[PDB]
Amino acid sequence: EYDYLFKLLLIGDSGVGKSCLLLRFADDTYTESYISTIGVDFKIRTIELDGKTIKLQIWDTAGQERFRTITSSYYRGAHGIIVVYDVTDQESFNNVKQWLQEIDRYASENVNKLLVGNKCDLTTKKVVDYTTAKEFADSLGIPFLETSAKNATNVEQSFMTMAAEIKKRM
Amino acid sequence: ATPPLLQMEQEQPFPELIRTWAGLLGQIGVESVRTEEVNFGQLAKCFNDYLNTVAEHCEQQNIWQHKREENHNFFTAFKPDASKAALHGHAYIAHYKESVILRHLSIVDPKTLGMLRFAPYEAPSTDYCRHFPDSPWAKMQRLATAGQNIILQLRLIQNGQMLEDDLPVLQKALDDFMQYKTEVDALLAHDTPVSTHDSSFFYDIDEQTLNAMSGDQLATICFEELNAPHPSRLIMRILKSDSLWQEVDDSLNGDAFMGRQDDICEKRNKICQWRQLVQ
Ligand SMILES: Nc1nc2c(ncn2[C@@H]2O[C@H](COP(=O)(O)OP(=O)(O)O)[C@@H](O)[C@H]2O)c(=O)[nH]1
Ligand SMILES: [Mg+2]
Repeated sequence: EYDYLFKLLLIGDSGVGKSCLLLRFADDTYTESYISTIGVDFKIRTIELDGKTIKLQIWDTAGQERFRTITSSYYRGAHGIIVVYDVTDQESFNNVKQWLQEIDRYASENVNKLLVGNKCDLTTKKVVDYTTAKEFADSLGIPFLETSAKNATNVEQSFMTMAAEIKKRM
Repeated sequence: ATPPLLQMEQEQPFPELIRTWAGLLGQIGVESVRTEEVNFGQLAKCFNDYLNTVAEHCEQQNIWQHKREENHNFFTAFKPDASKAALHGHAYIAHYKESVILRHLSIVDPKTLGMLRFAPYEAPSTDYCRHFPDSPWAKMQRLATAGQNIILQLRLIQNGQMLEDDLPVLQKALDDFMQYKTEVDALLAHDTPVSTHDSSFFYDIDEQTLNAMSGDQLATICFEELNAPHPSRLIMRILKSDSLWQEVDDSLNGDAFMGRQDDICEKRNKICQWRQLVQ
């Protein structure tokens, strides 16, 4: 059925846009439904890449601590993890430190990571400058993108970047 | 080995249902399960009823140790700035009763199988459980989360499309529920009769405190009060107020509550039909 199978993880604070990002990738829709994800949810998307057919098993996680033990199972065995923050939410940016630690703790040592600043359409409410995020990401050898789930900006590129990077790790 | 069939009982409560299922899955030789006849919407109502019974029991016995003379829950220590604006459709109200917060942060939406967001208390809640990991609150939330996970694992298994799959995670979710129920039922057993107040969802809010609220805070209160079967003194106080109603109206006519799922159009209608009633 496929040449490859990449388990992907979406992690990051509650309400920063993880479920929205995953909905823009899988179905190209956007909705404002105030519904919090419980534990985990997943989607499946087969993509063709450099001639090879790749299955993406993408896991949407919950960001709140009571669900931490439930999501942690999925860090091991993950080929790539996307750490998401909200560009209008300094706290959720600060917490990326704490998320990178959960990746250490539970994920393999070779996982591909991606930093992603969401809600970048809120331009007058942005409190996390691109440079401060970029510099942090660069210090780690970690790619970084500013996405908008709402206006479909870089959402495709984030998952396709990450699939490309994992494929390159062969 | 024959995989057992999870079935939902004639009117049996969530705990009995789980006890039943854990028994069927603990039987010898079983290595899969049939979740085909499980109605996830009914499973959610079933868990929500139980949560409601627990949250009600916590309030009656005042497991929160709330002093009569405070108008605030015990989360206040873990939250400023205390923005008065809406956060994913709710505004922080310091006057929320603990059992309402508990219900909010743990009720499974029968339609979507997620939680209807209650963002202003997610961080104070988490912060509380960190300083007080053995607190009654932490135990209730833990039983709550445990019940959610049972439904989660079943919905996962009920799907199909994956590697394999596979069960021990379900088995554990069931046993973790039982355990946490033991501790919850034990807390509850210790028994000062029940103390009542003069609105359903919030501790008493005085006129001066209430005239300091933003429109978003006020609308949050109104939307909450409509969950009650009878008009409240609090919501009447707000709608009766001309000045307060102004703030309520231009928040209702905002965008901060667009995404709400608690029948937001219909509630907005009730609120308007109630202002007219009252002026
Ligand atoms: N302006 C803007 N708001 C967003 C964006 N993505 C998500 N949101 C908002 O934040 C909420 C979605 O976050 P969500 O993914 O559902 O929560 P999570 O699963 O816990 O990350 C929505 O209800 C939106 O109001 C975005 O790209 N732009
Ligand atoms: Mg989520």
